[PDB]
Order: sequence, then structure tokens, then C-alpha cells
Amino acid sequence: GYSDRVQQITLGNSTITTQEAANAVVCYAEWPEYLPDVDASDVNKTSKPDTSVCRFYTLDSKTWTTGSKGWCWKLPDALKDMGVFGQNMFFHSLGRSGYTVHVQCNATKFHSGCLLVVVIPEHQLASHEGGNVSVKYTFTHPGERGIDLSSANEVGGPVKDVLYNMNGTLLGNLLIFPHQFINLRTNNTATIVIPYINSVPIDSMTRHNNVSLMVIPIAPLTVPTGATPSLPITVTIAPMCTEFSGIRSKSIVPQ
Amino acid sequence: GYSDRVQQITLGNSTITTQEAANAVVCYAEWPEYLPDVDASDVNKTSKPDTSVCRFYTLDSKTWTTGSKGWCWKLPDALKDMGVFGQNMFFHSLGRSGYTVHVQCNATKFHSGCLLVVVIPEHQLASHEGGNVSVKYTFTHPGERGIDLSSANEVGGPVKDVLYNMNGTLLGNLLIFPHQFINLRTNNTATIVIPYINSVPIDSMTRHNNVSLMVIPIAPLTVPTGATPSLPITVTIAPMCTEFSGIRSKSIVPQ
Amino acid sequence: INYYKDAASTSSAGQSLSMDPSKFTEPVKDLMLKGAPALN
Amino acid sequence: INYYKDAASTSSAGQSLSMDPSKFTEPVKDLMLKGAPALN
Amino acid sequence: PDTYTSAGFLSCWYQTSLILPPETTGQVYLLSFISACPDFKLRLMKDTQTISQTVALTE
Amino acid sequence: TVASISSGPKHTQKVPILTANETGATMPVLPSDSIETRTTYMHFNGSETDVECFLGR
Amino acid sequence: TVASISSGPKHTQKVPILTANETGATMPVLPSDSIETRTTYMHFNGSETDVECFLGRAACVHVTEIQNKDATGIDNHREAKLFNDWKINLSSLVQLRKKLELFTYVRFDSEYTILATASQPDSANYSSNLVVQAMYVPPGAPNPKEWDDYTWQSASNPSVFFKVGDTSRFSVPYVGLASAYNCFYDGYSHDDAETQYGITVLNHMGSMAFRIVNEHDEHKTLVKIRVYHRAKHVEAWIPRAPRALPYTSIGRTNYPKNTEPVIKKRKGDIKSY
Amino acid sequence: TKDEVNSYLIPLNANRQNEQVFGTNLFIGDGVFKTTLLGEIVQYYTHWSGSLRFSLMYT
Ligand SMILES: Cc1cc(CCCOc2c(C)cc(-c3noc(C(F)(F)F)n3)cc2C)on1
Repeated sequence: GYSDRVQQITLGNSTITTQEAANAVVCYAEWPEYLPDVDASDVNKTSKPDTSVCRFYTLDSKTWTTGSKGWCWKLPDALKDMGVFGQNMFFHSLGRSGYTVHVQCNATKFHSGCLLVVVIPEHQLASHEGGNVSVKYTFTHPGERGIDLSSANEVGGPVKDVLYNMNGTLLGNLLIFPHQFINLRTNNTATIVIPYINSVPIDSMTRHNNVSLMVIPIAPLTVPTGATPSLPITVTIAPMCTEFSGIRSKSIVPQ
Repeated sequence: GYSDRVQQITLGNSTITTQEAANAVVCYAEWPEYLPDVDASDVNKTSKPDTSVCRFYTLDSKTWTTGSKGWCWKLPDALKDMGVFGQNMFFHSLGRSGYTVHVQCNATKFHSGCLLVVVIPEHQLASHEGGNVSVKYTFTHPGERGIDLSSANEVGGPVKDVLYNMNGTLLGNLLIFPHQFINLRTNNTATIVIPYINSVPIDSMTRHNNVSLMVIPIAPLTVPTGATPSLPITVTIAPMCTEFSGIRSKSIVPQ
Repeated sequence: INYYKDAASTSSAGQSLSMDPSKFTEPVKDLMLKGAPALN
Repeated sequence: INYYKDAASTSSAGQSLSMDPSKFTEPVKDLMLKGAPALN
Repeated sequence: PDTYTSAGFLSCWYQTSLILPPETTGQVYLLSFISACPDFKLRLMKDTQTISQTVALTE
Repeated sequence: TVASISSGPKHTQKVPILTANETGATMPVLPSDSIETRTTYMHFNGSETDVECFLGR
Repeated sequence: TVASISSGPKHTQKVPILTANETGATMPVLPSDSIETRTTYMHFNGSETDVECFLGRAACVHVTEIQNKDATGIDNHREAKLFNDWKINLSSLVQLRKKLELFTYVRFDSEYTILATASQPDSANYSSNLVVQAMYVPPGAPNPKEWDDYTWQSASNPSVFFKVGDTSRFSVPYVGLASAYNCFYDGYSHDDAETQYGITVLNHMGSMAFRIVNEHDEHKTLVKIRVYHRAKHVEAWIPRAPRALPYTSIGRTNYPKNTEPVIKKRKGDIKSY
Repeated sequence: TKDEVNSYLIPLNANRQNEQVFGTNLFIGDGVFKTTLLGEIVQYYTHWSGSLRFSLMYT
């Protein structure tokens, strides 16, 4: 009696269960793996903390209301302060990792709503100022909090129009990227396994965000008559096949 | 032309060289090793950061003067703030490790002096107050700075009489413990490899110090006519076969 | 002959007859031969 | 060696060494496999 | 209970939150259970602090 | 006798830690069913908890 | 087994008696390395210096007292010594303590011998035949409060009943929680700024209560109890510097202030014989 | 204030986020565990070791 709906994911000393899943997506059908010799350039022996960093970290919950526009997190940024994973991030010159993203949101058979959960490799954001204005470091490194698409523009920050994916492309085409939907009537969780995707073997984990995770309401939230007009959304992420290289002083980053 | 005097020790991305060594001591003739299944109790899969923690960390240099009594460091305490090793120490409930201790002190063929470098397993210190007074946590956790045997007693602290090894035993018998001498006329470095020694497979690394390292002047420092009446002593320690278990919140310790 | 069921109740073990002082007398990394210069 | 004629006078029995908790832990009619849905 | 020998802590939190359906009100409860794994070992038999008496019982 | 087997990551349709206690059964769930474990041995028989020993003094 | 081999004149490049003690090693130099020797045999095995033998004899580890007297009106039986207890430890009496502390870790089975002797300091028409009850009270077991508590039922705690003037004997298996007992412990029970330091937090073996089963006689009887310990099936690790200064407390390595010099001072020169 | 069926009921509250449901140290020979079958039997011995099985049933 095994179902696409019931699943368990165990990484390190952390386990996740869901009784209302919709299968799981493995980006471009590729499971994360360590860096093979044939592709390596950096000559340093790498460090593989394994279970101390390859475990689930739960971010702060977001509140989905009738007016929510969506949220955007960036990796590895979002976990920059998570236990040993975070520490290794700043103590090493280079690093590479994959992840298992698990977005949670339950309601009742009376509610309705549909969230789009998508992973976008190299999600280079646009400046709301147009022209040739840049987007300052801090604004693409929100950390665990993430970027709230319904928040107002701010000097040095990115444009936050859900309709244009924060980058001049249409929302409807976000589906070309590995994604999954959390359709309250069907779902309650979305799971995406992300393999390391980059044009280099390994890379700086502080100055470059490999992918960004977006949770975007498409069909708006609807609650039954007289019910609390909101639902919480929780994001849990676990790094996997994490490798660190070039250990040293420990970066000091903007702000 | 290989000599007992010339040596190189490479751990992680750190290397040490010495052209005036006196062989090296391996405590009780046992090289450090990881914890084997047959001896394990704790069921958690352990974390082995390897090269990110098994590397040489150099403590702050001490100044050997004509009146120095000696110094005492405790492990893993002395490295509690050293890079990733330190972090892992506080983020895990349990841990186990071995070390390579390298004490340095050079002079000239005109100087004279003899330091005793010894490793003492379970070096339970005594309270200068006698009776049944205890020695408070902070005083046996000096960290990288270590305990200066020529400093004055302090409330809650340990007795610091070099003659009585801070524990009611005579200095001359410290040689029953794995040791080495740095006799300026012969030496300039001392090297001791310490295997994990304990009555339990793995243990808390914050509430228990497995061994303490002592550098004690026996034959006092002597400098040539009109020379600076002091010499620096440097201690470099590298953990090896380090294992961490039971990852969690991260301890908050006294002071 | 042992009269009791538990091991703890038996009498003394009898000489270990192992005796290897070297782990305390010669805990050095590089073997040192008696007669050969200690520091080469 | 037993010094007395009756069984009651002998010493303790020694570990049963059976040990089967299932008659208390899993007294269910239909076998339940660990990992398979408890209620199918 | 001995400090050096402490086992740690157990806690439970809301991952998302409890959602009740329409026409439903109040409190729902959780029942908690405890048992040992086949892992379990117990030794050095002794008297318990869970029973006592001041005088011998009579019929 | 092993106390715990070696067990690594997991991502299955087989959920050993989800049960239904109303059945009246206590499923024999082990640590290796919910966390990554290493191999360890019992080094223990349970002699002292045998009813013969329990009431035998 | 030869004690010394035959060795004659010598004139070599091989100098066995020149070493470098800074290496930390004690080269096994023999008499035949520096003088001309003849052949001799050991005729010796070293049985008596085996750790099994060294710690293998009974040593008094505790002396306590209890007394048989009318309990009527006594509000604190424990204080009145109607019964007494011993917080089990092997570092109260120094002779055995120094021996054990020659090592860092030690593992063994224990054989206990309890001797009880009576005494009647004041007027008594006879010496009574008292029976002592020694009960082991492990951590967590209910402690006796009155000499005739329900606790002395000892349904699960082990205990012996023997006559005063007689002796009690039994052995106990290695009961340490770890693989060996710690003679020293450079640590605490937890990361706390005020908590105790040393093996004091490790050696929590409960205690054993003693009492006299008999009701009181007209006179009062003082019973002194001595506990002896003998280790068997011994294992010892990490030898250390022997204790030099006197002890001051159970468990701690503390030594008294203004203690006297332990190393003898020469009645003369460094050249004196 | 007294032993009740209610001491076995762990309350859960609707629409609470992040919050804590319950907590307890793991001295199985005392506290909440003291009266359970496990705690009861465990108290007949001085030493324990092994893994514990803690379950939660939603009602
Ligand atoms: C170090 C070190 C090692 C030890 C071993 C202490 C053993 O503790 C005991 C003692 C002293 C006596 C008994 C005992 N069993 O029965 C009796 C009775 F006869 F005294 F009741 N005493 C049981 C244990 C576990 O204590 N400190």
C-alpha cells in the first residue's frame, strides 16, 4: 500500500514525514553527488562534514494571507547561519552542495489555494530602478528571512513584481524550471531535490547564490466562512553531498 | 642522511618543520585512531570533519624569563576557540580526539635552559585552599591562554606550585608520563603525539579535559652577557582522528 | 573448582606474565637502537 | 552436584534465555510489518 | 537522577499549526507513550522509592 | 548480538515511524528507523532482569 | 632467564651508554654495557609485583559506628547512631588510596570483609549476642530513616546478617558505569560555574547502611564496624607520579596549606655520603 | 492538583505558530516517567542504557 502521497526523508539526525505529498522532483533528473576527480581543478583535499551539515534546517515560518505576493530565498544564503553548515560556509574559500527542499502548508478540505514552489538556477535579480542600476549585496543576501515579494522597494534593492519573476520574464513560464505545486485540495507539501548546478566545479558560497527558491501564490488563499484568513508556510532545507575547500580565516561579509 | 633532528609534520593544510628535534614521543606507543564498532556505545553516526579540524593551531606565545615557573594548558579546552574544531566542540554533545603537540623554543649555542614538556592524562588539579574546596569550572578552562604557574592564587582557582604538579605529587616524577625535554643545547622543539585516552569510548568535550600539557622550566633560562633575559615559547597543537557525535543547539558554558 | 555461578566470586587471576616496559620506556616514534647515536 | 533428594532444594534455575516480547507488544490478529501502513 | 549521567531533553513544537474544521471548537489532545527499544539494558537490582509502609499490614 | 545496525540516509514510501497505537500494538521501532546510525554491539544478555533473578533473592 | 650475560673488554664506535634523555625515552642500558660481566640467572619471575598481587590483598577502607540502646524518645535515629551509613568510596583511608592512585584508570572485582566488634564502656552484666545487618543502598533506593524502617526489609537491595565479633564476606563485580574506575577526573558533572570538580562527581556509588537487629538491652552496646576491600581480576592503566603530600579530602587532590617539605634535606653537602 | 485522567492529555491549541507544546527532561526514573511501567521497572535497577521509544497519538 505504498503511495506517492506518503513519504519519509531522513538526512543526518533529522527526519521529515508527509502524508499528503505529490511525489517529489529531482532537478533535471539528477541526484546530488560529490565532485569527481575528472572535473576538479582546485588541488586541495576537500572536507566532507557529512551528517553535521547534511540535515534539515527549518526556516522561520511565513504567513500566507489573502494578499500575499510570494517569497524568495537564496541558497546557500538562506542557511548562512544554520549550525555547522553556516560556519563552514564562512571559514572556507570554496564550497559546493546540493539540497532537499521541503515546503509545508496544510489547511482543510474546505480551504483552497495553490502555491508554486520552484527552484531557479542563477536567479539574477533586476533593479526596480531600471537603467543600469545594480542590486547591492545585502539585498540578495536576506538570509533565513528571505525576500518578501509584497514588501516595498528599497534603495539598492531588487524589483519585487511577482508577475515578472524579479527579472523581466513572465510568471507563467517559471514552470520550465524544476517545480512543484502545493494545491491545498491535493497537496500540503512540496519536495525538490537540487543537485549542484554551476559552470565551475566548486565556488565561493558567500559571493554567489547558485539558486533561489520561490514560493508563489497563484490561486489565492481562500478560507471557509469566518475562519482565520491566513495559513502558515514553512520551509525546511537540508544540504546534501556538501564539500568545503580552502579553509582559512573566516569571511566578514557586508553588514 | 635522514636524522632524528630533522622532521616534517603535515596535517590538513598545515605543515611544521624542525631542524633540531629530539625524535618524537607517541604516548604509550599508540597512534591515535578512530572509535571502532566493538567499543562504541552511542548509536549515532559520528561526524569526521577530517582536514578542517585536524590541522595545527598555534596558541599565543609565552615568555620564558629567568623567573618563569611554567605553564599548563588543557585539551580540548586550549582549542575551544580554534576555527571549525572549536565550533564542533560546542555544537555536539560528544566528541573524541587525539593530538600532535609541538612546543617550540630556540636560542643560541650560548644560551642554556631546559624545559620539561609533558602530557598528563586526567590531570585533576588541587585547590590551594586545601580542605575540601573545589576548583571552579572557569579556572580549569583557561582556554588558549593557559594557566601561568607563576601567577598568584585566586578564589576558586587551583594551587600553582610547580614543585607539586598542582596536584600533590612531586615534579621529578612527572617523567612517568609521556614527555620530552627541550634542552636548548640539544633541542629547540618537542613533539608528542597523543592518542585518545579515556575510560569511555567518547565523551563531552566541554565538561571534561582529557589531558593537560605542561611546559616547565627545570634548568633555568640563562642568556649570554648583556642579551635580552628572555626567550619566547610557542605551542602548536593539531587534533587528529577527531570524531563528533550528537549534534544539536550548541552549549553555553560558564563565563 | 569454582563453587559459585558468577565470575566475580572466583579468586585471584594469577600472574599476567606479559611484562612489556617499552610502552613507557621507549614511547618514541623512530626506533632507537642501543649503541647507535641517540641523535643522528 | 546436588546434595538433596528433592528438586525444590536445588539452587536457582539460571537464565530462561527465551525472551519474546511480541506476545505483549504485538498481540494483533493480522501481522503488521514495520514500514507498511499500520491501517491499510 | 544524576547530573553527570543526564539523558537530555524532549520537546514538541508546532511545525505549522493545528487547523480545525468548520463547526468544530475547542481543544484536541495528544496522548504520549513511552517504552524501551530492544536496545535496552538494566542492571544492579535495588529497592524502589515507589512503595513503603509504616507498620506491617494485617488481615 | 548487534545493538544497532549501520543505517544511512533515507527517502522512502516505507514509513516505519508512522503507526496506529489504537491497534493495541507497540511496533518495534528502532533508532536506525529514524536517524543515521553506526554499528554497535549489545555486550549484554539481560541476566539480571530474568524473573528467576528478580524474585530470586 | 639470564640476569646478566658474559661480557668482556670493549673498544667500539658503538657507545650504548651515551644517550639523549630529551627524547623522553629511557634506553634499556645494562651492566654488561659498561663493565665486564659474568653470566648470572634471574631465578625470579616478578610475581609479587604484578598489579593483581599489588592490589590483591584486603585493606581497611572505612570505620564507622552504630549502637544498641533504647530508641524511645530519639527523634533522629541516624544521629543517635541507632543505625549509620557509609557513602561508599575507597579514598577515605590513605594507605589503599595511595596504591590505587599509582594508576589513572583501574578495573577490578571487589571482595569485601566486614568486621564488627562490640564494646560496653559502662556497667553491663554481660555482653549481648548482637546481629548486624549491612544493607547496600544504591543511588535511587530509599534511605533508612529509623533503625527499623520498612527499608530494612531489603526485598531488592542485597544485605548480610552476621554476628558481632564475627566477620561478613562477599564479593562484588566491577560496578563502574564506564569501562574502568577513574582514580582521577579532570572534569565536572556539567558546564556549570559552581558545580563540584573531580572524581567526586563520578564516584556516586550510593552507600551501605548498618544497624543492629536486636532490640535494646538494659545497658548500651557500642558496635564498631570496619570494612575491608580486596581487589581481584585487576587491570590498571596510565601510571602516574605517586602521591607526595598528605591528603585533605575524599576525592580531591587537595593538599594542606603550610605543609612540611617532603624531600629530606641533607645534613650537610651535596657531596655528603 | 491531583492524579487525573487529564494528566495524560497533552493540550493542543488551534492557530498557534512556532510555539511549544510540551517539554521534559529525560530522567526516566523521575518526573513524568516515574509512574509509567518503564519508569516503574527502571526503578528496580540502578543502571540503565539503551534507546527509548517515545510515541504521540493524535486524537
Ligand atoms: C573506586 C571505587 C570502586 C568501588 C566499588 C564499590 C562497590 O560498591 C558496593 C559495595 C561497597 C557493597 C555492596 C554490597 N552488596 O551486598 C552488600 C551487603 F552485604 F553489604 F549488604 N554490600 C554492593 C556494591 C555495588 O567503590 N569506589
